[PDB]
Amino acid sequence: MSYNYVVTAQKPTAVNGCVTGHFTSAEDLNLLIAKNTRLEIYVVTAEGLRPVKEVGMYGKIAVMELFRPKGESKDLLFILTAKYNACILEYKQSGESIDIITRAHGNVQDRIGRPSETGIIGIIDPECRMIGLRLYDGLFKVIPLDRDNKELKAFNIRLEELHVIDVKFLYGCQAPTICFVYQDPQGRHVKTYEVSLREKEFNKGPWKQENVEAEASMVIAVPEPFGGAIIIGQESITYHNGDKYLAIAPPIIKQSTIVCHNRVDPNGSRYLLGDMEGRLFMLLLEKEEQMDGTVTLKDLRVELLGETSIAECLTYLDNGVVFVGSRLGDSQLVKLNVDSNEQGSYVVAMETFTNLGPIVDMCVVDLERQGQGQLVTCSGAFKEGSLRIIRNGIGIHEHASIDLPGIKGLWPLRS
Amino acid sequence: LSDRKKVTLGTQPTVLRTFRSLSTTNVFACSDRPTVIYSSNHKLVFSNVNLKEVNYMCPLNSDGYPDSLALANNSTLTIGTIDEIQKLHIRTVPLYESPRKICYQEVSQCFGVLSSRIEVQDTSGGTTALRPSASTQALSSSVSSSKLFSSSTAPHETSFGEEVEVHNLLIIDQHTFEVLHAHQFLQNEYALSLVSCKLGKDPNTYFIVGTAMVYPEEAEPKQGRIVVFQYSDGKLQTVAEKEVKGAVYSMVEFNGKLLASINSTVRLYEWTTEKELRTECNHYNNIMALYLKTKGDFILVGDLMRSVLLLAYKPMEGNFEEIARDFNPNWMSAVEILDDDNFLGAENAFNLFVCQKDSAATTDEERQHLQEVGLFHLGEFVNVFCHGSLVMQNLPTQGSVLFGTVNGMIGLVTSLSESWYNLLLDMQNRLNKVIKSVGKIEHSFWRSFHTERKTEPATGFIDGDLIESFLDISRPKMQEVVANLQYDDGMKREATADDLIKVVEELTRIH
Amino acid sequence: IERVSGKPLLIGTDVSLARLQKADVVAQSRISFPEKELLLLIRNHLISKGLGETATVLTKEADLPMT
Amino acid sequence: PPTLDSIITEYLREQHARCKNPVATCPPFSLFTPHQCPEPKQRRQAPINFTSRLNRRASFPKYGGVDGGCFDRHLIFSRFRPISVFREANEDESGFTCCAFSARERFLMLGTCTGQLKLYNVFSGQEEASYNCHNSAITHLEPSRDGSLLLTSATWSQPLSALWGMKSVFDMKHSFTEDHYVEFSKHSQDRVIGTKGDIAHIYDIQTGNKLLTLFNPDLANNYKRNCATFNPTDDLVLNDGVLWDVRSAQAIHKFDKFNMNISGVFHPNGLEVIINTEIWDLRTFHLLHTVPALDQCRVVFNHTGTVMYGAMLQSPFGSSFRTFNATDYKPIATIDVKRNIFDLCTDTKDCYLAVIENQGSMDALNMDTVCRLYEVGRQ
Repeated sequence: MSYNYVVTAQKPTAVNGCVTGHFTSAEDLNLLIAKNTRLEIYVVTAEGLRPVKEVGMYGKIAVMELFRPKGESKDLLFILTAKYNACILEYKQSGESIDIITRAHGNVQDRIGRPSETGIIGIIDPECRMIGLRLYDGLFKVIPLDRDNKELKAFNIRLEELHVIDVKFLYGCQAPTICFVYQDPQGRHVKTYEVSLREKEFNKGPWKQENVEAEASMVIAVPEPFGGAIIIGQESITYHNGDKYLAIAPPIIKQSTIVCHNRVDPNGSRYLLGDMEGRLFMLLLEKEEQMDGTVTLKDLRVELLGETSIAECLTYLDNGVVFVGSRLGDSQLVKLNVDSNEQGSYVVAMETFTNLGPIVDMCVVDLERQGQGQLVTCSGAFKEGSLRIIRNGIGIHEHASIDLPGIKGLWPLRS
Repeated sequence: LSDRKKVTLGTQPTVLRTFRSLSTTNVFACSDRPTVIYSSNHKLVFSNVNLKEVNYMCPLNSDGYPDSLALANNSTLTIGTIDEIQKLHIRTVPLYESPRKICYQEVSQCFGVLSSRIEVQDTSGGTTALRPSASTQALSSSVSSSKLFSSSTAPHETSFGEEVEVHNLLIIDQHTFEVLHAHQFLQNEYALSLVSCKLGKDPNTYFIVGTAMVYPEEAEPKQGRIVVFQYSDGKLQTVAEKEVKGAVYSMVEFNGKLLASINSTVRLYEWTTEKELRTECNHYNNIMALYLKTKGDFILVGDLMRSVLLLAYKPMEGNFEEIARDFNPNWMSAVEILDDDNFLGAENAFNLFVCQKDSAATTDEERQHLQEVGLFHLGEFVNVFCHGSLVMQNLPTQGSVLFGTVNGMIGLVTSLSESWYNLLLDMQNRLNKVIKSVGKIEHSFWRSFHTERKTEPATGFIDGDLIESFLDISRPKMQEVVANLQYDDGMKREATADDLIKVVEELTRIH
Repeated sequence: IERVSGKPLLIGTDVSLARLQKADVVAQSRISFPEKELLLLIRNHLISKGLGETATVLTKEADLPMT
Repeated sequence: PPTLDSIITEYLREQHARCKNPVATCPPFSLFTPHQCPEPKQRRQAPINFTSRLNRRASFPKYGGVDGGCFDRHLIFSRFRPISVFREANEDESGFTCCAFSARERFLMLGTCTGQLKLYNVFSGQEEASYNCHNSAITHLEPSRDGSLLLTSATWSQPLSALWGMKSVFDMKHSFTEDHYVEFSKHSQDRVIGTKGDIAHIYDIQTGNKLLTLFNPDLANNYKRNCATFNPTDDLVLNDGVLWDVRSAQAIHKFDKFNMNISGVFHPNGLEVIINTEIWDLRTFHLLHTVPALDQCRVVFNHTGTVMYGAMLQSPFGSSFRTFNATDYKPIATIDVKRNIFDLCTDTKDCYLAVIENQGSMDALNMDTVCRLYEVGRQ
């Protein structure tokens, strides 16, 4: 029969999801870039990035998120593969021995069901009590986060609503609750629920939001001071906290779809937003100290910040340093200013990272008639389109030509 | 001192030095196989240089090369420095628009890149771009003419400038990589295939661009043309054109004839003397013929939904012929002929498989059915396949197929010998009990062929990236890999440590 | 028609079912607008219909962008 | 009296009523400009053209965009082409009744009017092995996936349905004299269910005894053509349009009758129940949908369960086909087959349609019922 042999020449470079936190130690911020199957563990330093341990896993890392459960100084990491094989990890260091230990695992797949249309969505509860998953288009898998799972137990609480667009956990409101963006057959809206782990069933949700924008795309839950939800759409930005509401449709967010977001400030004071054309925005929030203890929202601002590569990651690190991860080419690390430049951008370019991107065509070609060939790959996408030339070895080609064959040595003389 | 280990360098005495290139204390191996010892993604793995033979080095002080060193040989003296040390040195030529395909001229020194520019439509003027890409900023430009799609009233007027696409043919310089020339096509004309070959006894070497006419709010297109270009003396020229009803998806050269693939129809051409084309034959049993690969006189077709398809060409009969066909509905992504018996294909379900032309042709039904020999979950979407190694031809395995994906993962697929298959596959099942993978995932479970309906366990292929990890395992655990096993040096021997690690290094030098 | 749908309170308007869920949302919407968008229209009316000796007095109450 | 606050509010609301897809928490309005609510301009959706999806899937995941595989199924099930027609050249005119494929897709088990099934190679087109199965005719004929069993049911013969054997020895390995329509169990095939009238019997294959007969006299719909089936989780039975939990022999929920003939079927998602033209839920029991093009048609799904096939059972029978989607039930195609469709079976590997069509006019005295194989997805 036919027998063949498969290796990896270039490790996969395009990134898929980026999570910050404290995964290595107690008091050290770090970055966890998953690309296709690799899980890179950097650390945030005063000069830039510094790798610690790269781990290749068996599967496409689809959903990852850090979480610190009540009882551990350090935190843990949940990773779900493309073949639905879930795991919970923990960094452990002892001298030169640096190891990753799986704390719980177990395949979580139903026998029957259409997978998805919006892909796989996974959200960690803010109080670290459960782990939600949208997997099979009509169910909401709940993994009860406890030490009881030597292998991961699972529930399947039925979503009565079929075509769910995005889903998050809302922040601290004494009970773990869920937000949606659901496409009705006639319209679309935002409904809520409340999971009872002891009864495996949805309780009554506190919000109604009977009609939101016709292309609402994501939910951004705002934290513990003035909790709520921001529903970014194609043409407008809303806010809801049960009673109050704001809405802006600024003329900046008109020409491109917001696709990524992160929480800049820990009290939700700022929010970056990227799009499908390269632009970074910043959704400012005006904190209104209305009463002696009341914290409410007052205004919604959108400030253009400049052009980067087409982002799919978006992570704010520290000291005004933002990491931009690009599937479509040239993931780069950027710096946000205070004042502006000649173009009004605050985005300072720093060191980049080479991505071979979506390769769409190749040709193996030699340009020095040698025994070694070069490979020109059509890399990148819309504005990140670039030919990339790939060679083995070390390219000493800027060399002086001196006719001295078989000489024994050349030694300096100075004054 | 620790244990020793033999590394092959050559047949002459070698030199091992270190120096300061610009900084960071680089280490070099002056040998017949000259390597840089110092780093390979922060790991002690050798990586070569682009020099044939290095004997000595010399710390000079060049006025045009700061802190560089000269290299004494049995040949010339090269004052050179060393950049960031890695295996795969990558150089970026940005174009600021999406590249579609790439070809190569051997006679002329120029590439050929089809590309895609996003433009919005102006009210008074025609259109406008959004950024000064490397399409408009060229040394010369041109425009498509001879409006032969003028009778159709299909281009209706649009309301707003809602991001139409404009494609062109970038011809890029060989050494400077400056864009020499671009050629804008017709309005709403995509370009989907590019080959550059010679057709007939005409001693020119052309460009052939297979184009199609697209319209939104529409199904599959039925318009388009195939245009033959040439680049005589820095000037792109439109020689011929051939309006063809249907989108031209993939082209290959086939024995001095241009083979096409035009909306589930495989149409062979023939270059006449009068700068035109005459259709030689056709094939029709196709859902949507999206791919073509040839070797000699056989033709490999990758269908939209069905599979690998093998199609003959009998030149004495003047037509085609169906040799065989796989029946299992795999959604194709990329195909490539391996060795005129085995055929490799890619799938939307992120998988690989090899089909085989059958041997025991006891009837006509058992020889029109291709057999799937081998299944594997390369968990990554394969776009491209190509021949050609990346290492030096020193004149093992047989052949070398690289592939190009959507995450920048290049890998190598090559053909083994039937003895070393059972050698390595017995090593994997021993290695699948030693290395505890992160996540507690069985390697048999991950590499298993997984469509929407089949979960057959993986066979036929050797996952080399697990076997290359044997080099990192310590000897108190490598000894448990070396069980009571076999070794073929017709003869028979129990397995040992120092020879199984020699096998992997014979594989690691492929890549 | 009233019972199985979004409760029209005995108004004969847009009796079709697709047009009935339109009128529920349009009537229950929260229309708001700033004071500027009216006062600039008030001033541009009063200057237009001759009665102008409150317009320069309306500048005392609010900013006036256009003379 | 009103104020200008109320007048400008009502003026905007009468302009807000022109919004296709209006909102609730609207932005602050602008009196100087018109007001248009944001219409859906689809950017994440895959393009309508196929070549535009083909260029996009080269730099984007599996299909190209949101709802990309749906467009790939519109272009690929809206075209069919007849490859081969299988006559019955023994008494010069065909007498076929029922059609199906084998478990290995090489042979296709047609079924005569006389009560015998005749094998035919899909490549050759040759009679290979006839089998004296029934006295009356062949009504229903399905094999098992492992290729060891075969269920055939007859028209009026005194044993009505027979579990034959197809490994290498052909014998009635269990006999039934009662049921008009037998059917396997889907996932674990060790159970065979069958239905006479309104009474449905669960049988084993190993011993053939009555496992559990389920019927509630207080609750039946009394459909004309009752056919009890299983869900793909092998836990629910649609007898008389009533669900049945097979763990403890109880009824769950009667449905509302509407169409006098068809007792329903399960959709392969395990989420719905398809009564004749009413689409139901399995856990909330709410009428989700109503497709009026499903008016009295027998339904056949793909093996993946991604498309629904439709053949009219209206007197003529089946003047065309009916190609449906399994997710949103949007009609893909109605290809016009000029003859009368009597039966319809499809491949496991999605390449052929077994179509029993009747030649001549609507003649109950002379029936020339041939089998015509189509090819999926070819013009």
